[PDB]
Amino acid sequence: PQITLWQRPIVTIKIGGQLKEALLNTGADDTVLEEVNLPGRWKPKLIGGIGGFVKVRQYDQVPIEICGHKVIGTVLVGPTPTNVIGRNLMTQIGCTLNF
Amino acid sequence: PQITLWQRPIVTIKIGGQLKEALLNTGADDTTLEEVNLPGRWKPKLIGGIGGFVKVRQYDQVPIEICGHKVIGTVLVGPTPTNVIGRNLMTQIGCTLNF
Amino acid sequence: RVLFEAM
Repeated sequence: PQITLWQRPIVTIKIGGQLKEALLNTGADDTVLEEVNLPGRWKPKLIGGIGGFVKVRQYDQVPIEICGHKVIGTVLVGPTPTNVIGRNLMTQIGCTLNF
Repeated sequence: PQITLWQRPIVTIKIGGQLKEALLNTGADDTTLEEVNLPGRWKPKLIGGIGGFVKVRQYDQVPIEICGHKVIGTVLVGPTPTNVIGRNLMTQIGCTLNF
Repeated sequence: RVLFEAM
């Protein structure tokens, strides 16, 4: 699709067998989702860093469907004010900025 | 334009008579820049909100050149870890997400 | 990084 930016670019994703809403966020390096239970192995990752760090679980090569596109990428799972699709998954879906 | 997302989408802008670098950030509602001196009237705005609010100066209808596109929009001036072009100005330059 | 918004 072509998504204009007059509203926040929130899209439906399918992950860990659930439908969720997440923000397409070109200002975010990584994808962070809360309230999802992913199978298999993970390692802790420290993110944020201003005021302190937040510890999340990093899952690699996660199958995720973003707005219809089935892709694979790293998903960080942990508390987040809003679910965020970062650049790491936007590259996978072939998402570009255009003007 | 077409900007891919393998790296952070940092672009050159011209504002207040200076050349600056800023991040095209679809996750940001507003545009926040630091270390620019803008002429004329402003009003304080409280932004952020997690852990406290940050007070910035809101300047309306600021002429700004973003990647060669001369546009007009609100610029918040205040300290920010990265200069951020938010959706408010991305709409002005006609910037969309595409996949 | 990771940047969003909110007035």
